[PDB]
Amino acid sequence: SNQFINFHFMLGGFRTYVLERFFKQVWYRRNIRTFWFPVLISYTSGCITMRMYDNNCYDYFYFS
Amino acid sequence: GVLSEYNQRLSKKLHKGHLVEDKPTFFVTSSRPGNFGDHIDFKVNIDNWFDENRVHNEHETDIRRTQIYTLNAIYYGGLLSFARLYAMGVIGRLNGWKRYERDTYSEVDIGALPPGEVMQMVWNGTPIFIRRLTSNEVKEENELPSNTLLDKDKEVILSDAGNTKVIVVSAVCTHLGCIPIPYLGAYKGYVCICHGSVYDKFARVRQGPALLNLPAINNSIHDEGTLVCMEQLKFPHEPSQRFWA
Amino acid sequence: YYPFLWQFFILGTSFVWFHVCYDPWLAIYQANNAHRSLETALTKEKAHKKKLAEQEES
Amino acid sequence: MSNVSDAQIQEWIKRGEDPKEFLLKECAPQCTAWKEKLGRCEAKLKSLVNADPEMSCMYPLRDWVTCIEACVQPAITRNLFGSKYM
Amino acid sequence: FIYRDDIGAFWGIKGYEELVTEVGTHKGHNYWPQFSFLGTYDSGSVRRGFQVFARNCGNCHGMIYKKYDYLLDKAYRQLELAQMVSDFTIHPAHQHFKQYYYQEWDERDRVICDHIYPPYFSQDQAKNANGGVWPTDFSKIKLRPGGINYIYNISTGYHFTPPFGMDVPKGKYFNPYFDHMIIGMPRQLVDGLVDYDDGTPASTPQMAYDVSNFINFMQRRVGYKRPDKMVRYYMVFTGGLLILPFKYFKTKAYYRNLLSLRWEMYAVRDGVYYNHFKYGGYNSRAYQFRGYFWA
Amino acid sequence: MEWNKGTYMSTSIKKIVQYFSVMTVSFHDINSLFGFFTFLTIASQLVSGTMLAFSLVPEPMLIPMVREEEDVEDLYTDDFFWLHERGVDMLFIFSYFHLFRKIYLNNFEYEQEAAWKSGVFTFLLFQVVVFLGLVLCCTHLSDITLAIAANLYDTFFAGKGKFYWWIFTSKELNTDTIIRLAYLHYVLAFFLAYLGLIHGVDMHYDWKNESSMDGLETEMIWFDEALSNELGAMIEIILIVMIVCFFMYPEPEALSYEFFMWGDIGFINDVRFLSVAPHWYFRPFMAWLTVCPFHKIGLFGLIYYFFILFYQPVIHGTNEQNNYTKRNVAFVSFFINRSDIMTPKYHSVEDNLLHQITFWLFLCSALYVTSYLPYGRFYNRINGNYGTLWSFMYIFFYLGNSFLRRPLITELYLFNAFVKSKFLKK
Ligand SMILES: CCCCCCCCCCCCCCCCCC(=O)OC[C@H](COP(=O)([O-])OCC(O)COP(=O)([O-])OC[C@@H](COC(=O)CCCCCCCCCCCCCCCCC)OC(=O)CCCCCCCCCCCCCCCCC)OC(=O)CCCCCCCCCCCCCCCCC
Ligand SMILES: CCCCCCCCCCCCCCCCCC(=O)OC[C@H](COP(=O)([O-])OCC(O)COP(=O)([O-])OC[C@@H](COC(=O)CCCCCCCCCCCCCCCCC)OC(=O)CCCCCCCCCCCCCCCCC)OC(=O)CCCCCCCCCCCCCCCCC
Ligand SMILES: CCCCCCCCCCCCCCCCCC(=O)OC[C@H](COP(=O)([O-])OCC(O)COP(=O)([O-])OC[C@@H](COC(=O)CCCCCCCCCCCCCCCCC)OC(=O)CCCCCCCCCCCCCCCCC)OC(=O)CCCCCCCCCCCCCCCCC
Ligand SMILES: CCCCCCCCCCCCCCCCCC(=O)OC[C@H](COP(=O)([O-])OCC[N+](C)(C)C)OC(=O)CCCCCCCCCCCCCCCCC
Ligand SMILES: CCCCCCCCCCCCCCCCCC(=O)OC[C@H](COP(=O)([O-])OCC[N+](C)(C)C)OC(=O)CCCCCCCCCCCCCCCCC
Ligand SMILES: COC1=C(OC)C(=O)C(C/C=C(\C)CC/C=C(\C)CC/C=C(/C)CC/C=C(\C)CC/C=C(/C)CC/C=C(\C)CC/C=C(\C)CCC=C(C)C)=C(C)C1=O
Ligand code: HEC
Ligand code: HEM
Ligand code: HEM
Ligand code: FES
Repeated sequence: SNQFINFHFMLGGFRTYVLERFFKQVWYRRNIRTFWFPVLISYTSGCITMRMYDNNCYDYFYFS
Repeated sequence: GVLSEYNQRLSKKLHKGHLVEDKPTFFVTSSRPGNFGDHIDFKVNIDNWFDENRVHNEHETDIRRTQIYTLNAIYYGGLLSFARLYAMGVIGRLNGWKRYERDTYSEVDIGALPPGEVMQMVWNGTPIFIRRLTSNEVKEENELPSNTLLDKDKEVILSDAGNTKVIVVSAVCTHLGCIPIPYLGAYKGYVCICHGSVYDKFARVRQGPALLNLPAINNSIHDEGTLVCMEQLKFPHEPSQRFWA
Repeated sequence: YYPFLWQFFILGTSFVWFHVCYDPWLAIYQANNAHRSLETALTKEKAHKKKLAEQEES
Repeated sequence: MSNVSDAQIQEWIKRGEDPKEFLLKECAPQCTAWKEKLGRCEAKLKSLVNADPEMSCMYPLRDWVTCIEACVQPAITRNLFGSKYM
Repeated sequence: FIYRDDIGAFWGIKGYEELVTEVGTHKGHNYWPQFSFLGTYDSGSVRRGFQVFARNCGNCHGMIYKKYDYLLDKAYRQLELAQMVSDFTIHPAHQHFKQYYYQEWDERDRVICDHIYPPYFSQDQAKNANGGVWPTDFSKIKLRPGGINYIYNISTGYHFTPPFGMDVPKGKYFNPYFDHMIIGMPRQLVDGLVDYDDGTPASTPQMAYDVSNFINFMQRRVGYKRPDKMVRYYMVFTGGLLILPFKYFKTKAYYRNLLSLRWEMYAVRDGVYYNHFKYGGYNSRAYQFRGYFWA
Repeated sequence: MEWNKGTYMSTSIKKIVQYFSVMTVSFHDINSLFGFFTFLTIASQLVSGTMLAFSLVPEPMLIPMVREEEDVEDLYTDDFFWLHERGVDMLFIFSYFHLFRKIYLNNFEYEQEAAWKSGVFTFLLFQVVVFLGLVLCCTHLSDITLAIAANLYDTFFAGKGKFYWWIFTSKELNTDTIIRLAYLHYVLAFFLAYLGLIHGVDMHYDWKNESSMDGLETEMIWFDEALSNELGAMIEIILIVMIVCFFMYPEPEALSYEFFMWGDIGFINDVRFLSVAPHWYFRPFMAWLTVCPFHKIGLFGLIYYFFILFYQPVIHGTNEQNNYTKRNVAFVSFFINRSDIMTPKYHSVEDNLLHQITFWLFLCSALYVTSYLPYGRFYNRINGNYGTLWSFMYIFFYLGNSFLRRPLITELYLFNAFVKSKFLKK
């Protein structure tokens, strides 16, 4: 009852509270910095393999 | 307003978006037990939120307590609204829904029926008695003892057309549903023979084990008895709207 | 200070939630589809029937 | 005053006539790559003497008709009564 | 992860590669009032669709799962629908399950409560009458390539000619929207076939549009209930957006307030020894470790 | 039964009420709340399925007509059916996110055993119920699912003596099979609630939102402080799911996977085998069967996946020997000149990078496996998607092999650095 209802909210601006803290320090520093490389490799490899599979399917369906 | 508060909070000195102490801070309770001694050099606290996180309203703290209670009430009210929608769904599933009332309108011509005759008709797949009462018959029925009558709530509906009142009633015995005798010499009314239930010419319960009069049939007479509209009594059923738009 | 009165207050807040989230969407939805109602089709059919009936042969 | 005055023009649909027959020819030119591919496929299949039963000039024709109809159908549907006129 | 767009499979859903399925949804956008944002069925459209279905295409097809009385608020009124449907007859052989309720022993005029049966008693009779191919039941027909458009496309796609290498047997007709592009249904929609009660011009595209609207209306998920449920979804989403801030106040700000704690550690150097730490502690799972571990 | 020592908690009403009124929960994030979402979805599934049971007549020839007619004449029935289907979807989503989160935190320790296995068993049962539910639809999808399940059941018996008859009578959906499977579905669905309660009681012994050991001792009181946050996080995830479904699925669509559910058993005899596809949650297993054309090997793969998922704490745990267990190593023995290797100790989660790389490779392999149908019509005549095979094999290797989890390289490198630093500084 003697404390802020929403303490330490938007201290500074959007840049410091959101762009710099919630995105660079919370989303990247904690989450994306850990999985960007494996997820990117898996995603690219899956895309390439699916494209090769679809190209084989095209060759099967389409001649000439 | 909101803009003023945002401007005030914009010029805040903090470390990488966090309001934390820039120097070590040590706090010692002056009234601690005598055996505690001095504070150790370990820096337990990095933030001074115990003091910074303060709206200095030690006077009128109950107002902030009420405000917190109000916010909790709003949150709980939203959650309870969703739960109420779910409960409506469940109970409406259990309690059926009559989307529309099926047609039951019908017409039967009673003018051909000679006065003082009872005829059975098939309406809604059920027998129904149609009768014509003369003035002498009605007068004889009136003035009779009320002791025999066993239905204070029930009444009698008499039509006015064709120069003679026409009555339409359900031809089902209230006791168990058997068809009663159509005419009796002593009283040209109804008297069930399966168990001896006795009714009068108005279908009232006179000196009979059956405790209810013959159910009445909703009807309206037009064309001077040629067009007897007969539609089952309509009862409310909600919700009635099936499409919002 | 009266817990059941506060429960009535919570019920009122839930009612306000429901009405706030209900009335605007329903109003706009039924305003958008005013011309798609059955009444418009019935009126069009009635007009066409009248026009066909007035102009015809024996 | 709008919709209370006479209509200046009547379409094929407003006259109870089917406009897709002409609209197919109207929309044919833009789907020309697929038509040429279908023609080449048909020519090759005709040339072959021992052709596998699986081979068929059907998928190229499927693509061609898909491209034609993607333009043909919406134009006609937009002119029909019962739908918000474009 | 990436699906080629010329294989004939939409978004990677293999199969249906001998059909034209992307027309009207993925390639081209046929407008249906039902599926538009805050849209709804056009009552006149469904009314005319039922008119055309009854006057034609009800002689081969049917909706065994559905019944006429679905059209009691947005397409017809009870008396009008009863009069319209009293032009057809149902023998007791039509009934899927008599259950002693249907006591008729001869043909009788249909009522709005009757299921929409075809003129044939069974599927084999219809199959025999139509050259050995059964007119599909339109109940649950929503599950076709293109959805609502499937009825519209097939009814109209009789214009193209078969390519080389494809043979259409006698009694069969070429229609690219059907499986393998061969369909046993002769073209049914012809300009002026049906005289609408509202005077709307009767061109085959209009009749196909009305039929599609009606058939879709008779469905259950993508049918007459979808628009209201979409509006309900919008209302619930608005409520969630409005309640998010109060959730934040209740949970995250409250937790941050509870963590505004001041800690202090002192140097206790009295004679007392920390014997409680040396001899103490209770483990709720000790029974799983006793006699099994670290012995 | 002297071997059974006892139960961790006595699930009596008095003690359950006391435990849940005195429960404390440490501060957490949304990632550590998938279990509550799973439990709430289970509760809603129970309610909606109970509502549906009063409408579904277990005769196969009436289920389609009954469903179609009771959606109109009765209000909220189709709403409950939609709620049931979407609850199954969200239950699978939450359960798999919970599984991935618990794999990420390396919860294969001994102290997690009771927490882990009790959960997996629930998950396993949660699978069976779902299968039974599919059968109740009485579509061609249900027909294919029942046929596949019956063939798998008959695999163990080498196709001898119709041992499947007591459930899969004739391997077809008929009155007897539908009745039995519907009743079993109801009973096991209600049993899932008790299994979930037992798992929730067990897991609280050592509950952590993150691997790092925060020193906080104060905790939230569960009833409202934690429950309100759990409900709010459920609301947020539901909003996100609604947005994603609204934009990813246009109102009318072409070539959906529900198109195989058109055919109703009995009404339609011919089955369009060209487009056979189950719901996305059973998509990975059908894809595995198509990729592995061998029946016995496919069944073994399914069983191995589920059971190795069950026995994670034993293969990868401390094993009560305090990391003095000795592994079996194929090639590292030559490099170290030792037949066996002591299990490495330093396998933290947030710090090390090998663990994160391997875990995210496994998660992406799982997603790719569920990404599409191999379309077995010519998936083998055409050299199949190599990505699917790679993802399946990496799933098999990650679950079971301890060189991708608790690797020795980190321990050896850390010890090398320790030795060098100590030598330099003595
Ligand atoms: C991928 C997608 C893209 C990305 C997505 C990203 C998603 C992000 C999600 C983010 C979620 C978290 C958000 C967190 C926000 C934090 C804000 C903050 O800092 O607050 C701290 C702040 C106090 O913090 P503090 O640090 O203690 O204060 C320090 C101060 O120095 C000293 O403080 P103090 O002591 O002075 O203050 C104590 C406090 C304590 O007071 C209370 O607790 C009392 C709260 C009373 C609430 C009453 C609710 C009534 C609702 C119905 C209203 C009628 C609706 C009619 C609709 C039809 C209109 C035609 O009282 C106040 O501050 C009074 C201010 C409020 C004035 C009265 C109005 C209240 C309601 C306003 C909202 C409703 C507007 C309706 C529409 C109006 C027309 C546009 O908290 C509040 O005061 C909260 C007040 C309640 C706000 C609710 C907002 C709801 C908005 C809903 C409507 C939306 C617009 C319209 C939509 C229409 C179409 C549907
Ligand atoms: C019928 C119902 C009757 C009941 C009352 C209904 C009205 C109640 C209004 C309540 C306040 C609503 C807005 C504030 C919510 C928070 C409340 C709160 O915590 O206050 C306590 C407290 C303030 O203490 P207080 O002075 O005791 O409280 C005063 C009241 O709150 C009052 O404060 P105020 O009077 O100064 O509020 C001014 C505000 C509200 O005044 C109104 O109520 C009027 C609203 C009219 C809307 C009309 C819409 C169109 C419909 C009508 C069209 C027909 C008429 C056209 C007329 C034309 C005439 C030419 O007017 C504005 O619209 C100006 C706001 C500044 C422009 C921002 C533009 C949008 C930026 C959004 C950015 C989002 C980024 C997210 C993602 C970030 C990361 C990528 O708040 C704080 O201390 C918070 C400070 C830290 C957070 C700052 C965040 C700033 C940036 C985000 C702003 C988000 C809200 C934007 C609202 C935009 C309009 C809807
Ligand atoms: C043929 C006819 C047959 C008869 C039919 C009628 C049957 C009648 C059953 C009556 C049952 C009486 C239960 C007594 C306790 C109730 C709570 C209480 O103390 O109230 C004071 C409380 C005083 O207000 P307050 O100061 O704000 O305190 C609020 C807190 O609840 C205050 O709580 P707190 O924060 O102080 O602490 C809560 C909790 C600390 O938290 C916990 O530990 C929670 C419990 C943990 C374990 C269980 C987990 C699951 C949670 C409970 C289940 C919830 C969902 C139930 C769904 C049911 C099916 C739909 O600590 C406790 O109180 C411990 C005991 C909890 C109750 C269990 C023991 C006593 C009752 C049962 C004894 C017998 C054993 C059971 C089996 C008996 C079989 C015969 O009263 C209320 O607030 C009542 C509000 C009611 C209105 C809002 C909700 C309305 C519903 C909206 C949806 C739409 C439908 C609308 C209604 C339609 C007409 C019904
Ligand atoms: C996490 C929950 C959902 C996400 C958002 C967060 C919601 C909770 C926050 C507080 C919101 C409080 C206000 C809500 C008001 C909503 C009013 C409304 O739309 O209903 C009016 C209507 C009122 O109807 P009516 O009485 O006007 O008329 C009914 C008759 N017809 C249909 C012809 C119009 O509510 C109902 O009648 C619906 C009852 C449904 C019962 C069974 C449940 C079905 C599912 C409903 C929710 C679907 C959305 C997704 C749900 C996901 C989670 C399960
Ligand atoms: C088992 C513990 C409780 C479980 C809760 C879940 C729901 C259980 C529903 C089944 C049990 C109901 C027992 C009471 C019987 C009366 C029901 C009723 O409302 O009457 C319908 C009846 C029948 O409704 P009707 O007449 O509109 O429908 C029947 C007729 N047709 C189909 C033609 C439309 O309506 C009434 O006459 C009720 C009028 C009074 C309304 C106030 C009732 C208060 C008492 C009951 C409150 C129940 C709240 C439950 C909340 C649960 C939240 C999860
Ligand atoms: C291997 O084969 C096997 C199977 O199949 C494979 C099995 O399924 C099984 C297990 C399955 C079974 C034996 C079948 C069991 C089926 C089940 C549980 C499905 C039903 C599940 C449910 C949750 C049903 C819930 C039902 C309801 C809520 C209906 C509510 C109705 C009512 C009337 C409630 C109100 C009334 C009461 C509580 C009664 C109290 C008394 C009164 C009201 C008195 C009224 C009268 C007066 C005068 C006052 C086994 C063992 C098996 O071996
Ligand atoms: C009898 C002469 C019919 C009339 C009148 C209508 N249709 Fe029909 N249809 C008929 C047959 C014999 C078949 C089977 C064709 C085959 O090769 O199997 C069909 C099929 C359809 C289909 C496809 C069903 C499917 O499962 O793919 C559709 C969409 C269809 N018919 C629609 C339709 C419409 C819109 C009609 C006018 C409203 C119509 N049919 C009339 C026989 C007959
Ligand atoms: C966690 C609990 C449950 C799960 C996971 C579950 C799972 C399922 C699934 C996957 C389906 C098929 C959905 C589809 O194919 O789209 C289904 C259908 C069904 N379930 Fe359950 N179920 C649960 C609980 C229950 C309960 C408790 C009941 C009854 C008391 C029930 C009754 C039904 C019925 C009747 C159907 C078929 C409805 C219809 O076909 O119209 N379910 N269930
Ligand atoms: C329907 C299935 C399941 C239900 C209902 C369920 C329920 C829960 C709940 C409510 C929690 C507490 C909240 C949380 O930790 O997020 C929890 C935690 C936990 N679950 Fe489950 N769970 C299920 C499946 C699983 C699975 C598949 C696993 C592992 C394979 C598992 C292992 C665990 C563990 C180890 C914990 C404790 C985590 C910790 O100690 O930090 N559960 N479960
Ligand atoms: S049956 Fe009429 S009185 Fe017994």
